[PDB]
Amino acid sequence: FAASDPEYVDTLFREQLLEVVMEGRELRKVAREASNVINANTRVGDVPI
Amino acid sequence: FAASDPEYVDTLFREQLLEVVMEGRELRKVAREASNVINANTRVGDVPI
Ligand SMILES: [Mg+2]
Ligand SMILES: [Mg+2]
Repeated sequence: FAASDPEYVDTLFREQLLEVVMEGRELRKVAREASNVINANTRVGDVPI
Repeated sequence: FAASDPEYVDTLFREQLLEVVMEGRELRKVAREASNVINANTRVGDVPI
């Protein structure tokens, strides 16, 4: 009509894109504190009971 | 196939045994506290009442 943003929104500037990317859902990670951790030397093995 | 651990599990290494053997259920030990204990001088004896 006059020059206005809604008309020229891709022609005379680009929309701002915020430089920070916003995180998704973050799961609770507890196994390493909540159990005994065996760093095994082999992929298969046994523990004596 | 091409050399993979699931075909040579007892051919090119042994499976790990964990050196820690792991306990069965332990029962609750209380009788020596929960009772008057007589260290007897004889196998058979009497307490007077
Ligand atoms: Mg086994
Ligand atoms: Mg008697």
